[PDB]
Amino acid sequence: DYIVVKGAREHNLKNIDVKIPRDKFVVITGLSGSGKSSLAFDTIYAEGQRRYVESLEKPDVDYIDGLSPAIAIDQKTTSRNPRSTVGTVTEIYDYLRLLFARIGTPHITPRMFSFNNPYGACPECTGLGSLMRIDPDLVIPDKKLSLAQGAVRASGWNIANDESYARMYIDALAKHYNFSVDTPVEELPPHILDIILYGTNGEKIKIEYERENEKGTFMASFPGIINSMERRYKETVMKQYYENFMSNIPCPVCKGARLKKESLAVTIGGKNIYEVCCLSIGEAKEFFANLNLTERQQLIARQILKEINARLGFLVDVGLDYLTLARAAGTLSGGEAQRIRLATQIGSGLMGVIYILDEPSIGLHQRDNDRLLRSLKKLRDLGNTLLVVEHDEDTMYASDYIIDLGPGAGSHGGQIVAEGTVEEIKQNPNSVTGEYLSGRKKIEVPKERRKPNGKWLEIIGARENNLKNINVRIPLGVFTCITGVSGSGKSSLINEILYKRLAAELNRASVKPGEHDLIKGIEYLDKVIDIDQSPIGRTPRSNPATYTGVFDFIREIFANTTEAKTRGYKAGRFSFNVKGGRCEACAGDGINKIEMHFLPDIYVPCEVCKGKRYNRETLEVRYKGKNIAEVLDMTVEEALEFFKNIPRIHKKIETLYDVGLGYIKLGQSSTTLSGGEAQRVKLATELSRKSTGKTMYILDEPTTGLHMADVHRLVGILHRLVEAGNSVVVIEHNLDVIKTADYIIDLGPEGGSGGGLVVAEGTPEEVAKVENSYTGQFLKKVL
Amino acid sequence: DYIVVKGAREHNLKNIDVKIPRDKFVVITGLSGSGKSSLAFDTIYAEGQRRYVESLEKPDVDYIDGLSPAIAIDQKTTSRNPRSTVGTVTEIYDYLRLLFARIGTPHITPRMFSFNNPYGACPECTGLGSLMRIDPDLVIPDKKLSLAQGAVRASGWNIANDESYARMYIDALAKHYNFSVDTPVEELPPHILDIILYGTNGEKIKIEYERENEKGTFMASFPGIINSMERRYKETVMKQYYENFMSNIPCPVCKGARLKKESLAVTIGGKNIYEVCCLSIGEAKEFFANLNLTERQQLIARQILKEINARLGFLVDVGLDYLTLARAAGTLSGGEAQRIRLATQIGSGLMGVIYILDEPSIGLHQRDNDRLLRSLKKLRDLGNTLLVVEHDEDTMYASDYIIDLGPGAGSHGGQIVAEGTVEEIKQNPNSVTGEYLSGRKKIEVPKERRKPNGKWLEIIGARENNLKNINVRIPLGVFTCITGVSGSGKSSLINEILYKRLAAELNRASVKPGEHDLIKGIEYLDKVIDIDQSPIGRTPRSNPATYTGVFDFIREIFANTTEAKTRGYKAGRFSFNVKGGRCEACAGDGINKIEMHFLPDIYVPCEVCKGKRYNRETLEVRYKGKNIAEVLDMTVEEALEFFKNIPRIHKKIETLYDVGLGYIKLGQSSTTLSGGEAQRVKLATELSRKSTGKTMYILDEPTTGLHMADVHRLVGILHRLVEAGNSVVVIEHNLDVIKTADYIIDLGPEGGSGGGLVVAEGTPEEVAKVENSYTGQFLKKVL
DNA sequence: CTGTTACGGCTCCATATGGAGCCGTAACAG
DNA sequence: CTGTTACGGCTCCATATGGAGCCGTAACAG
Ligand SMILES: Nc1ncnc2c1ncn2[C@@H]1O[C@H](COP(=O)(O)OP(=O)(O)O)[C@@H](O)[C@H]1O
Ligand SMILES: Nc1ncnc2c1ncn2[C@@H]1O[C@H](COP(=O)(O)OP(=O)(O)O)[C@@H](O)[C@H]1O
Ligand SMILES: [Zn+2]
Ligand SMILES: [Zn+2]
Ligand SMILES: [Zn+2]
Ligand SMILES: [Zn+2]
Repeated sequence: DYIVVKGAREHNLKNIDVKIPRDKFVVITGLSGSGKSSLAFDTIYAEGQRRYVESLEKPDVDYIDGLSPAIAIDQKTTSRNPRSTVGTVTEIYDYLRLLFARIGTPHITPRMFSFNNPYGACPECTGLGSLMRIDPDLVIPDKKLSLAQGAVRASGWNIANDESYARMYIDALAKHYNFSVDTPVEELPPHILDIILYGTNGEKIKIEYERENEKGTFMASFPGIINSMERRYKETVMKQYYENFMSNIPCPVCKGARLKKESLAVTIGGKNIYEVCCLSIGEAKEFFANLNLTERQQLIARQILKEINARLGFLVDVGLDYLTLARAAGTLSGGEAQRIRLATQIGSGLMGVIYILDEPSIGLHQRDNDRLLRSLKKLRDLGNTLLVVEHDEDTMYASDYIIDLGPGAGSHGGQIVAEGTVEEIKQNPNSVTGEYLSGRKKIEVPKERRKPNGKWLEIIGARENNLKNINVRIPLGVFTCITGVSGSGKSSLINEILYKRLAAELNRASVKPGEHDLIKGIEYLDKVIDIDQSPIGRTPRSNPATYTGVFDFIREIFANTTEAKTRGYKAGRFSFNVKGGRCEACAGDGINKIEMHFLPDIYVPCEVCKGKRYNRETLEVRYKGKNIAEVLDMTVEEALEFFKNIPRIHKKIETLYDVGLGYIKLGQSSTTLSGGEAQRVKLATELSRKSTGKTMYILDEPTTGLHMADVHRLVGILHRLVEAGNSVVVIEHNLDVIKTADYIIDLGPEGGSGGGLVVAEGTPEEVAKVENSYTGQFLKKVL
Repeated sequence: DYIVVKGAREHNLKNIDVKIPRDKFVVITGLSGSGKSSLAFDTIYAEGQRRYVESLEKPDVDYIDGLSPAIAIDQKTTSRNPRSTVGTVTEIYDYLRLLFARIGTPHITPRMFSFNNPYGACPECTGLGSLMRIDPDLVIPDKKLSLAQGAVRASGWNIANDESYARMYIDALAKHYNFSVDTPVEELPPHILDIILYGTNGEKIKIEYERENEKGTFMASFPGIINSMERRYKETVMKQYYENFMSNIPCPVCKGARLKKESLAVTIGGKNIYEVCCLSIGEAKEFFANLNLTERQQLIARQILKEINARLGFLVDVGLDYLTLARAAGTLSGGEAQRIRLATQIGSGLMGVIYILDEPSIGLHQRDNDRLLRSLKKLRDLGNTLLVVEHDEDTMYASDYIIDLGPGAGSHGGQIVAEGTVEEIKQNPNSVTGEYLSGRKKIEVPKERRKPNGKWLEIIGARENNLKNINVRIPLGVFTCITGVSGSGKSSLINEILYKRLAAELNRASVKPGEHDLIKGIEYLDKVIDIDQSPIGRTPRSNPATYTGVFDFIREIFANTTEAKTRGYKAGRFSFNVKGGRCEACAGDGINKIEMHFLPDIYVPCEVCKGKRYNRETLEVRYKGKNIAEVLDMTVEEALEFFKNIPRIHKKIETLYDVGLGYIKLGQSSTTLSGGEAQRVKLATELSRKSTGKTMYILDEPTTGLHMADVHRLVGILHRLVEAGNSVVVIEHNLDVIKTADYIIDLGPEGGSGGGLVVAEGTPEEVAKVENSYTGQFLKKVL
């Protein structure tokens, strides 16, 4: 009953040997990058998944005894398909179909109650429920411009180059229809434009092909630009491009129900399937509980009503008390999707599986922790084991086994520091997490807080989603934290309104604004910058030294040496993305590709350059006994001491060290960077830039996957940034960040359609005095 | 701790409700087609696999509580890839690589010891170990024939039709090389033929394209027939066609080792990696056990030697004591692959998984049951549960829970007859399996056995595989059973030699014969027929009524009625594969195809014909109150009484009923037929045909997935077939079939390279008197 | 009448070019 | 000297026709 793992050396683990107990609550804690995520995901989950899949990416581990099939729950989601909804994912729609087939009355089979089968799906919308076609205005935004000027901006239909296939198709269509490309689009007859857009509907046409050395003709049909784009979207970066020219509208016949008339006719207690499926989860549970039926109906529907009640109770106990069963699963955030999946797993009944979670209490107010922990304990008691990777102080007190990694990060960290229960790690003298739990070092509350300087941002007519037509004022030049219960609409109010409008007004961005009437004070904000968890770059030619800009200065320093001047090199010669200095064998990528007869291409280190990404001639030049490869393979901590003489590089290196990246090296590929490292890199880049006093910064849950020490360091960095003159607005839930803020805006008083208004606004002391605010009560308790 | 399933209605189950205990040995027993396989595979395994996959084909079941992820072990295998071998599948090659890297001495990393990575794979053969190219003789078997006559018989390169693309390519090549297609291939210059076969190696050539209404020219390169075929095979029915023209040969450099010279240089105790990997499993285990090393080597290699010893012990305990670790996994039978997978799962250490097996004791002699049961019990004790579907009398006595289905088959069967331990089902009066276990009805041994009629089949120079140059004599006109321990070479001796040579001599088949010198007495066998478990047909237009030939007679009977003569129909008008009588809406298929926007095509019953596969005009004709659809939807049991008047149909229907197919209906699609039903259909078809007295029948394990009653019925059918004059040779392991045979040939005395000679031959009484024969000892015990 | 041989018709399965994002470089302004 | 703006070069990701097996049918022989 022990998951014994011996000889674990994946990534930066120093040959650890742990003994995780089975069927007990085990939490893994460590600093950002200490290896807490590697030990779980790269080793244990990978080994379990491989063991199961090979029966029905081997980790670098000697042997693991006692493993079980594992399921990973992470805050990742994709577009998936419009067919899948919340009701389908939660596996409640099937039971609803069974209930409607068994007890529904005409106004009776479970085959026509679903939109996934031809029996009941609406023929007009094919069961999707929203005809997503291509808007003619989006296809040709500039009707005044002629065809030669590039009226058709859609990909795959550009006639800019006469040698392109699209140009040949356009010429063939013009020949068939007796038209001229140079003629203006508006001046062209509407019939010709309609025929070009919608194609010939299979009509036979003559097409002439002209090439550099080949001439001929062939007979075929013209699908049309719109039809070809629709076919490409149906057969499908590309998805986003297709959606950019597509406008979503409800089906004219079914009115978004995505069901046939006969299926919608059957109703239970005066409400059809769509009425039940398009309400709040709490309201639906209340309606189901109060439902009354005859003795025979109760006897024949008990086995379905019990399951429906249990699943709805679990879903509302997880924390989602505002969702709608008809909501499309594509438009779900990471936290909502993760909690939906956790509820589905708790309700399915799977037994004997290792569950590996990724910070379950993400994007969730502190008032719901007492119920999320109960749900997790019920899941554990179902007959499973948990590998919850949690940092919140409220999670450790309700666990059984605590495994703390460290003691540092990167190269320093990786070894198991201390294990045991909460008390043992609390009394352990050499544990950072235990030290913070004991209260030896705590985030001290500020004494004096900044006051607004008379400049305010005004929001008028905020009515997007569930906003109840509220007006808010955000002070400028003072740290601002926007709190609120789950589903209150704060995330919408920020992202879909304020950031979008500011980007449109300042950066000339092209995004759809929110349902906001007017915004006052825009002229006082020179620039707006959004910091997210997305990686800095996807190509291998991007490193935390190139992004920060220190690489250009270091290249200039290398080129200013005596040897470089003697050999007549260039400032940019020592770069791995230009021709002349990089190793020509691998073209500067640093990894060669070898293809086998029946295997995918396997990447191996380059033999000529030995993985240094540079030629021998470039490495010949030495600066203070170090070459370009040695510098690129040196960590920031050593670089701080190495370049103390030159202040231009020293300032940026010190900024990067102060952000908290003193364990990675300047040559790490951007692919290997995680979300936290990317956020820290972006923060360092923003800090390095000169302060203009009119900068707006927006952070969306900055404490995602950060330990308490990382939270303290980020609080210090944010306060230092705010002291420079710029103002930053942060959507936060952690009480540590909230208690050190300057101005707090609270949105409530409940989630979903119940809330959406402003409850309290002002200093934290003022908010703590309001009885009708959970955030105020918690702030009073902390203070 | 109960896998409770309620409301199971998949296939032909009559709403059963069972309670399978957890972590205990559970065996499912029933007649062939009673639903024992459905309840396991279609319901429980499908539900478990779906539940697990949806977390990282919904069964028609209400709800299942307590399920766990399930792994299905079945006697199915594919070509897979040449990379995978027995050593790779068993997951021993990785530990061997680790051992060689850690303790191997030069004559040291685990990266160059594998052929799956560029570090150690042989560059010449790309790590495959056998250069499988296209033989020039196979490409052009008839060099005398000209190009126009069809010299190139390879698919995708035929020039029979001048309008084909291959013909255009051939014409372009002839124009470029100044050659004539009409010229004989032999008379053509060798250089031109070599250039055509191997392509132009990227050389630019001129190609002229001529079509019905399009004329032009283009510049490209000719890949060549051989290169195109090789590329198609690499990028890949099709596999068999590609392998037909490909001859496997060992790599000239590595001599089949598939490793680099440096990797092969390292040796342990005078033997390199290939020497250890190319020996018997028992010999390898003995060599590893006797290996000696220093104290430090023992300390650093204990963790690998222990695992290697344990895995080899498990593999030899399963029953495979003759395999070679270097054997390619493609050339493995169903039983060997299933037992390899079972050994791998027993050794991996997976815990908390439902294991669903498919007759583990398949193709295994009765002497290894006492060890196979021990291995299965060890797997169960590892912390799992088992759903072994077994029929052998030696398996029930070592089980914990017995679930018996029935009481009949098809429509009659499906309900749970009796459950409990072995004693309770034995004392149950209404259980067929319990009745046979108690001994109420048993297969009585014959009193007098047939003697050879002086005609014998002579095998001279049998040396294929492990055969030790033996000569055997098979009597003609008497039932012959070929027994032998696992791996003795009986399967090779039969399939790869006798059947192949007989087919080549009589049916003019084109297969590679075995290593046989000469065969005497071939002229005494007029026809040879092989009966296998393959389905009768794959297309939906094939039924157990069309294959037997009764459908033609029934169509003639329908056309001979008064109404058919009045309306002037045809004899073949009432068929679902011709134009005129079938429902034109679905073109006689009976299922319409509906395609959605983002879903695969979903098959639904045809609306016009309502699933009857016929038009209204055809159904208007009524014969004795029954139409063609009613007849096609009528079971054989009713058809026996219905057509008692006409003897032409009655004979075939009675034969089909006597075979044991009195539960399926004449309209069942061949896709839904299983292996046992296909074998029974083939037996009925062979029995219906007239007896010529010179027919040879070969059966390969006919008792696969048959209950004891089915075994008795098949024994009776085989004896009736033999009494007609024809002789049948059966490879059997079950003692029930063996004890009722007439002539027995025993091959031993061990498996693999140890055996291959003939031990005993003659009547079962004579064989039972030989001390050096396990089959003889078991026959003595039974008798 | 029944079996065999050959042929016709049917269904199923198999086989390079443009856009987005980033890094480097020249020019300009405070 | 430092920040900003515009442009060039590089890498990654996206989009019908023939052969095999079976069923039906005409012709022929015992
Ligand atoms: N695509 C959508 N369609 C309809 N309603 C939506 C959509 N997206 C969000 N909403 C509604 O807007 C609200 C936004 O809440 P949100 O700000 O995401 O809460 P939190 O800040 O806790 O994540 C939700 O209650 C949801 O009901
Ligand atoms: N492709 C092959 N290459 C080398 N040896 C083979 C191959 N196929 C079979 N053999 C050998 O021929 C023997 C045939 O055994 P077989 O009679 O099939 O076993 P069983 O009696 O269990 O059916 C095996 O011992 C095997 O070692
Ligand atoms: Zn519709
Ligand atoms: Zn290189
Ligand atoms: Zn080789
Ligand atoms: Zn039809």
